[PDB]
Amino acid sequence: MYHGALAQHLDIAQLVWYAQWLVIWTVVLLYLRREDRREGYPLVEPQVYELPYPKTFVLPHGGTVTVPRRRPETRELKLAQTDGFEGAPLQPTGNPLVDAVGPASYAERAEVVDATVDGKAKIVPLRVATDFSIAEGDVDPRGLPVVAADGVEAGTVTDLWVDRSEHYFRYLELSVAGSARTALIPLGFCDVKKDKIVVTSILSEQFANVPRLQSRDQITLREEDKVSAYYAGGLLYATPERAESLL
Amino acid sequence: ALLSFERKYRVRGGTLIGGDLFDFWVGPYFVGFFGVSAIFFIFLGVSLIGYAASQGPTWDPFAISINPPDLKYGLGAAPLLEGGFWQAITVCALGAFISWMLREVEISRKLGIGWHVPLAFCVPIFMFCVLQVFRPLLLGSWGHAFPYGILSHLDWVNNFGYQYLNWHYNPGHMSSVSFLFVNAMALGLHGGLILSVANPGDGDKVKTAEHENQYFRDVVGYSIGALSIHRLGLFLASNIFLTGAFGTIASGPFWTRGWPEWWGWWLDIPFWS
Amino acid sequence: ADYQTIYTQIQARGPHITVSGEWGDNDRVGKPFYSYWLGKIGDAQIGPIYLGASGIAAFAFGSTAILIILFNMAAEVHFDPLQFFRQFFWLGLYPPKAQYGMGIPPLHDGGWWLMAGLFMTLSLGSWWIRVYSRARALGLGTHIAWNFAAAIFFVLCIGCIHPTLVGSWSEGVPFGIWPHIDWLTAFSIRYGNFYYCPWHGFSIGFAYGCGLLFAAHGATILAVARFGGDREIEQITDRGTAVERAALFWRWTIGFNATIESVHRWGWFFSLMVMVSASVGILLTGTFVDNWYLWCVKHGAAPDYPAYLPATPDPASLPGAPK
Amino acid sequence: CFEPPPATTTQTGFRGLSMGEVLHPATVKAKKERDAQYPPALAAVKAEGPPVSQVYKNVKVLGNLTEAEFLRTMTAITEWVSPQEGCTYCHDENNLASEAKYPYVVARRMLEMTRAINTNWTQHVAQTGVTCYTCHRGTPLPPYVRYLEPTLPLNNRETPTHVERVETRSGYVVRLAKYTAYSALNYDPFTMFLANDKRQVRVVPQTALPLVGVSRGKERRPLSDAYATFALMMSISDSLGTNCTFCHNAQTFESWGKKSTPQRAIAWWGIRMVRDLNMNYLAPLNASLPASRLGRQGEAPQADCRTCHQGVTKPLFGASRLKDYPELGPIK
Ligand code: BCB
Ligand code: BCB
Ligand code: BCB
Ligand SMILES: C/C=C1/c2cc3[nH]c4c(c3C)C(=O)[C@H](C(=O)OC)c4c3nc(cc4[nH]c(cc(n2)[C@@H]1C)c(C(C)=O)c4C)[C@@H](C)[C@@H]3CCC(=O)OC/C=C(/C)CCC[C@H](C)CCC[C@@H](C)CCCC(C)C
Ligand SMILES: C/C=C1/c2cc3[nH]c4c(c3C)C(=O)[C@H](C(=O)OC)c4c3nc(cc4[nH]c(cc(n2)[C@@H]1C)c(C(C)=O)c4C)[C@@H](C)[C@@H]3CCC(=O)OC/C=C(\C)CCC[C@H](C)CCC[C@@H](C)CCCC(C)C
Ligand code: HEC
Ligand code: HEC
Ligand code: HEC
Ligand code: HEC
Ligand SMILES: CC(C)=CCC/C(C)=C/C=C/C(C)=C/C=C/C(C)=C/C=C\C=C(C)\C=C\C=C(/C)CC/C=C(\C)CCCC(C)C
Ligand SMILES: CCCCCCCC/C=C\CCCCCCCC(=O)OC[C@H](O)CO
Ligand SMILES: COC1=C(OC)C(=O)C(CC=C(C)C)=C(C)C1=O
Ligand SMILES: COC1=C(OC)C(=O)C(CC=C(C)C)=C(C)C1=O
Ligand SMILES: CCCCCCCCCCCC[N+](C)(C)[O-]
Ligand SMILES: CCCCCCCCCCCC[N+](C)(C)[O-]
Ligand SMILES: [Fe+2]
Repeated sequence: MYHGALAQHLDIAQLVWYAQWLVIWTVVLLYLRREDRREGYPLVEPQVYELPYPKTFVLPHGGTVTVPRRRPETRELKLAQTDGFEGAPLQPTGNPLVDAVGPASYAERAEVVDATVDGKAKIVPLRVATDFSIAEGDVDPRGLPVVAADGVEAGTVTDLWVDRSEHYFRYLELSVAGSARTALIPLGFCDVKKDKIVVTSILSEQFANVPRLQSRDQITLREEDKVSAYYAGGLLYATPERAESLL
Repeated sequence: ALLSFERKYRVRGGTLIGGDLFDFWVGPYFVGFFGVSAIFFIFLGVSLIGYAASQGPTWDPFAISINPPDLKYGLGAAPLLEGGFWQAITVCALGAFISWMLREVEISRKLGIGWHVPLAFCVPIFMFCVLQVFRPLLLGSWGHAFPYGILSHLDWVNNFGYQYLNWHYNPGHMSSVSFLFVNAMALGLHGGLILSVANPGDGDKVKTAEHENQYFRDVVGYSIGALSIHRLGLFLASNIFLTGAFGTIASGPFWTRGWPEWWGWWLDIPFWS
Repeated sequence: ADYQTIYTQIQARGPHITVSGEWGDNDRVGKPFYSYWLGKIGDAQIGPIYLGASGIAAFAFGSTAILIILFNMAAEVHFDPLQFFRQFFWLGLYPPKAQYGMGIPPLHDGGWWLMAGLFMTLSLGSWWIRVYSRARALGLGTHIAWNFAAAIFFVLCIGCIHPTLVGSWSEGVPFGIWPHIDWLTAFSIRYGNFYYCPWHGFSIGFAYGCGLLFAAHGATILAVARFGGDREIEQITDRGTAVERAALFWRWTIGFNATIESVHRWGWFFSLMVMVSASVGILLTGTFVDNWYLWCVKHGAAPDYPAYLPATPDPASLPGAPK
Repeated sequence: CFEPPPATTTQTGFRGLSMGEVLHPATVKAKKERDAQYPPALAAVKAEGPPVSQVYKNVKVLGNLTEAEFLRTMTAITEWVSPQEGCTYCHDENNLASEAKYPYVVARRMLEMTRAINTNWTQHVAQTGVTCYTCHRGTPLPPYVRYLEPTLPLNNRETPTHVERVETRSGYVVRLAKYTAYSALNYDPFTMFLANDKRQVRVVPQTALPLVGVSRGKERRPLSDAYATFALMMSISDSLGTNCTFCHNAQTFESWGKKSTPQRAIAWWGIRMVRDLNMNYLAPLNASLPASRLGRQGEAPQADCRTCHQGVTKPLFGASRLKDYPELGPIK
């Protein structure tokens, strides 16, 4: 025998075997994993070489965005390093529902109203979208009470906000009992019964501090985030023992 | 070591067990109680594979095969080298999988999102249990389970099919295969559609939800919609194994003949026989 | 629970939207109608549908293929309609049983098969033009058409390219429910076990992968529906909390993450690579590899197992053994 | 559409290969009961007297036998083949040396054939062997025979439907299917592989790469060969009431050594035996049988694996009468 011999007569299939593996590790590591890093990179305290050149999108209604967006993150004073170890959870400085941190965090989305193909506002109440109805057979929730987590009635449903692009209800509007104000709630947080709307995510008094819209008959992308995030905050923060174990 | 948007989400809470004893991160990884137990069960399992491998012919990890016991051992315990390793490793495997599933629950709760991912992950854990636990119980021996080797496990699937002459005529299998095919197609169409709208090419403008619906109404006369395609995709993928499981369970305990002959219920109806 | 991830509690109705394309607006046909029960789990609107010439060409060509298959199947039961309904799954249209090479077979032994194949091919090509051209008409990328093209290339590989490379129409896939299934075992047997074809492995990795990815991705988006995660286009151009929560879920579980855009590239690539990997396997089969098991043995890749019943010598090889 | 547990399972390969049998006990029980009808051996007799070759007038096969022995053979043959009609099935009362009845001359050929099995095919039948009963099961027409075209029912003692009858052209696909374990495989493996020795069952190349000069155009066997071999294997499996893993590790159907069980080598000898029986003993009997016994091409009924096995891996679960009837062979 010979030093450096292997027991392999080369054939075409063996060649194509090595080439296939090469194509796979190339596409994954050098294309797919580069595309994966367009949002949230470069990484921060308290990577570089394998980042692609920022991407530019031409938006439908004029303008361009470049990703990643350079808008800074604003709820950084609202959390504090309990510990010197980077792995340690951060601690809220105030009321995290109101400060909008952890699961109550909104994203720094744009203060623009999402639009239909033809330039109208996409998400609007049925008092505005008078050509839209509820389908024959389903609950019209207008008039019905909203029962919160504590069993207390928190308000009455005044309207539904429809997505005009997708023909899909996305929010209920209720008048809050004991205020001169309206609140939106995402339908995903709503159990729609025949005689009531059940909301398990927050208590009755907590509807007081649902984020407020700048405008009555339209909503911005950042506002949609702010509203949706508030109720998700409730899952962990509506009572003290919701952020504790089931130990 | 943080994504640019990540810090505001790194709060205490959402654990099921241990309070904040395990409520922390190591690099990008959340720990929790189930992170600790996952690492336990993984460390046991890999140790046993190493111990078993060292007692066997070769160290080539493609030729390594830890096999279940002979049929004669039934549901009893077997000597380590004659399928005891296989039994220990199956327990560690289930330990790790169940830990991983419950860890995803703790992560879901911290972010205030639905539990949909860990629920979806229960489907493959179930199918593993059908192959390694439920079907062997019903036949009365651990020896009916599939072996832990990269190539050896294909030889088991192969012989198992041919124990029923032609596995392709298995009605649970026909259902399972149909879901695997339509799922791979659906993921291509969904992936392709999203890329087509965000990347029309040539510095042309990004398109809309209205363009998505119009595209499929034109091509097949119906568009299921943006939310619904995600619910459908979880449905088609999940049903690969939910329908598959009845085909596997039935083979031995509920049917001993070839699968083609099963269609006798249709072929041999008296009025057209 | 988010009941909205299960079904639409309250359905909206409104005027039917039409997005204009560069051409074809006049070839859309039918009045849209709404379906209450469809509306629970998807969009209620059925119709209208675009026709055009690629549409009609595809239906003409497809129908021709189906009629040729159905008529040869009816012939196999001597046109007894009750036996036709009974035996349907067992009936087929077969490629030639004898070896004519690349020779055009006679109609009774493979000629109809080759006719049916030609019309199915022209059907697929026409549909491909429909899928491509509708994308261009609406100012969309052609990602779907290139995925579809890989699927069509694969049908071409098992249908005529492999038969051509080895030089026999006899290797083609019969038309029929059970007959097309029977071919899978005949082909695996002839080529020494498809489990030992590495491209069979790749194909299955990606197919299983498509199941893992659509379960994960479908579940991820339902988990962030509360935050408008289904509105994936505007989450691409303007990152919302939906896809921040989604990214961090995966980063904290497995230690890395995609974007709401790049996960669709993963999905598209995995789907495409099912069909590409399969095609490469078929092109190599019979051309450059005759027995996949023995090819693995030749490269040291095939496992061996102890005897359980005695090793059994080939009787053909024993001294004084008959033919 | 189902069979209730428990199931009986065996192992025929290394642990974790999923090789072995899968049996419904009720079905095993019913076959055991059918096969228990095998008449007992008649009481043995001492070899007192001269050989019948010089007592009786027309003994060409059992001539070395003794009068008491020979009459014992004749009483066995009678209960095995024609118990209802008795000795007169083959015999003229007025002359026991007369060949006037068609069954007499066939019976002589059947004695030669049974002795040739038990003598020249020990590689298949070993020390179990066969009697007239193995095939005949107490009727002149054996219940499981083959013509040169598929027939239903498989058991000729059951009555055909209009559609099962060979003349109803619309039932062909179903006649083919029930011979191949309900597969849709479009081949008759009896006429292709078992009627004669023209075709090779092996189709899988024994090289990794395609050999030059057998691998392109008209020089290569068509894929239809692979299908036909598969249909034989479905037929052989159902004929023995077993599955592929009784004989093969599906890892490599084409390999012997550890990749085949001893039962596979025995099955190989079985294929050679059936071809011998058919070509040299059964096909040529069409010249000696009435037209009511022939198929539509004037062929005599012939044997497949099921003729003896009737859905069991060992015919009659290994019941032997070899030491009870040494005159049926083996013959030194
Ligand atoms: C000759 C043999 C045949 C055969 C025998 C067969 C059998 C015996 C069975 C199937 C089954 C199935 N077959 Mg199949 N088959 C299939 C398709 C399929 C699948 C859809 C289906 C389910 C697979 C499964 O159980 O995965 C199981 C996957 C599991 C359990 C994965 C669990 C993952 C785990 C939870 C996580 C593991 C984590 C890792 C260890 C982590 C490490 C990674 C990194 C991070 C370190 C196709 C498309 C074909 C074609 C094209 O012919 C085919 C032909 C055949 N099959 C042959 C005819 N087949 C199954 C079925 O449903 O039948 C009805 C089945 O039981
Ligand atoms: C019912 C039939 C089954 C089946 C039939 C089958 C077939 C027919 C084929 C495979 C193949 C494969 N199977 Mg297998 N299988 C596997 C794993 C595998 C991989 C080695 C490979 C590619 C799978 C893939 O990409 O999926 C999708 C997942 C992706 C893409 C994520 C990455 C997963 C990663 C590549 C898996 C690596 C696993 C590790 C090698 C094992 C863990 C090691 C530990 C010590 C850390 C696991 C971990 C399990 C478990 C735990 O149940 C399993 C069950 C089954 N397989 C059932 C028994 N499998 C293919 C192969 O090439 O094998 C040689 C193949 O052709
Ligand atoms: C004993 C038989 C075996 C076998 C034989 C086999 C063969 C012969 C081939 C495969 C192939 C493949 N096998 Mg496989 N196999 C597979 C899985 C797979 C697939 C992933 C892969 C690709 C096929 C595909 O996607 O077709 C589904 C997609 C198709 C067919 C594309 C169709 C698209 C088309 C445009 C649709 C158009 C339809 C029209 C609208 C209809 C009009 C028709 C009218 C006009 C008549 C699994 C998961 C298993 C398991 C678990 O055991 C397995 C076991 C077996 N396979 C056994 C080993 N397998 C293929 C492969 O990868 O080879 C390397 C292949 O060629
Ligand atoms: C991994 C990649 C996957 C993949 C990918 C993709 N797949 C795509 C696309 C992509 C990207 C598309 O863009 C395209 C599409 O548009 O999506 C909606 C498409 C398609 N994938 C289809 C089927 C499919 N994909 C399969 C597999 C995979 N796909 C793999 C898994 C399988 C399997 C598994 O077998 C199947 C069966 C069709 C629905 C469609 C083609 C229609 C066609 O080409 O039309 C042919 C057109 C016809 C009109 C003929 C049929 C209609 C007849 C006339 C009906 C009437 C008959 C009547 C006249 C007889 C009566 C007679 C008498 C009684 C009066
Ligand atoms: C129909 C539904 C589909 C589906 C669905 C989902 N899938 C998910 C999720 C959902 C929703 C997750 O959320 C989760 C995940 O995080 O995503 C990134 C996951 C995951 N799917 C993986 C593998 C996978 N999914 C498969 C199939 C489907 N997925 C089906 C198709 C298949 C095959 C074979 O098809 C494979 C191989 C892992 C990557 C990951 C678990 C990691 C783990 O559990 O870590 C914990 C365990 C370890 C890190 C190692 C444990 C080592 C043990 C102790 C020792 C070895 C054990 C032994 C069994 C090895 C023998 C191997 C031998 C056969 C060769
Ligand atoms: C057909 C299945 C037979 C039945 C039933 C019986 N006999 Fe028979 N017999 C048969 C053959 C083929 C032969 C010739 C055997 C040979 O070696 O060539 C015989 C022979 C006899 C004889 C000898 C007569 C002579 O040649 O002079 C006798 C006496 C005889 N058989 C008797 C006999 C009796 C009593 C039977 C019922 C118990 C009987 N036979 C049945 C074929 C067949
Ligand atoms: C299977 C391998 C057989 C064994 C062992 C024996 N016989 Fe047979 N026999 C067999 C076939 C396939 C046929 C043809 C069909 C037919 O019924 O003709 C026969 C035929 C006969 C006949 C003619 C019966 C008739 O047509 O009426 C006789 C008389 C006969 N066989 C007798 C016989 C005896 C005595 C045997 C033991 C020595 C014997 N056969 C064995 C198949 C098989
Ligand atoms: C024993 C009772 C068997 C059973 C059950 C099955 N097979 Fe078989 N097979 C057997 C033999 C003796 C032979 C060789 C025949 C010869 O004359 O050489 C075969 C052959 C095959 C082949 C071809 C192998 C080759 O070298 O080309 C294949 C592909 C095959 N067998 C497959 C197969 C399958 C799928 C079975 C269950 C349906 C099956 N066989 C059963 C013996 C026995
Ligand atoms: C009657 C003349 C037979 C025909 C025709 C076939 N077989 Fe047979 N087979 C026969 C006997 C008497 C025996 C028993 C020998 C014994 O070991 O007891 C067998 C045995 C087998 C076996 C072995 C079974 C085992 O070891 O458990 C196999 C696998 C087998 N036979 C297969 C087989 C096939 C495939 C046949 C058609 C080609 C076939 N046999 C015909 C009697 C007869
Ligand atoms: C040289 C000349 C002249 C021409 C070249 C010829 C040429 C290019 C030929 C190509 C032939 C090809 C590509 C053949 C491919 C054949 C294949 C892949 C067949 C596969 C499957 C067939 C199946 C499932 C057939 C089913 C048949 C029926 C169900 C009967 C009809 C009814 C239907 C099709 C409706 C079923 C619904 C189902 C499609 C979802
Ligand atoms: C016998 C031959 C067949 C062999 C079987 C085929 C296996 C499936 C094929 C490809 C899967 C590709 C997997 C892609 C998984 C992603 C890994 C990754 O992304 O790496 C993380 C890293 O941290 C980033 O920086
Ligand atoms: C946003 O994603 C998608 C849709 O919504 C507009 C679809 O309608 C469809 C089409 C669905 C059918 C049943 C034609 C797909 C594939 C899709 O990915
Ligand atoms: C479940 O089994 C069924 C069949 O065979 C197994 C059919 O042939 C048919 C007939 C199919 C056609 C297209 C005529 C039907 C409907 C069926 O349900
Ligand atoms: C094939 C029919 C189409 C129906 C698909 C959608 C069904 C949804 C209802 C049950 C599953 C709900 N889910 C996916 C959230 O678990
Ligand atoms: C692969 C061969 C394709 C078949 C050719 C017949 C299809 C006709 C297509 C008409 C062209 C449509 N249009 C107007 C967009 O150009
Ligand atoms: Fe998506």
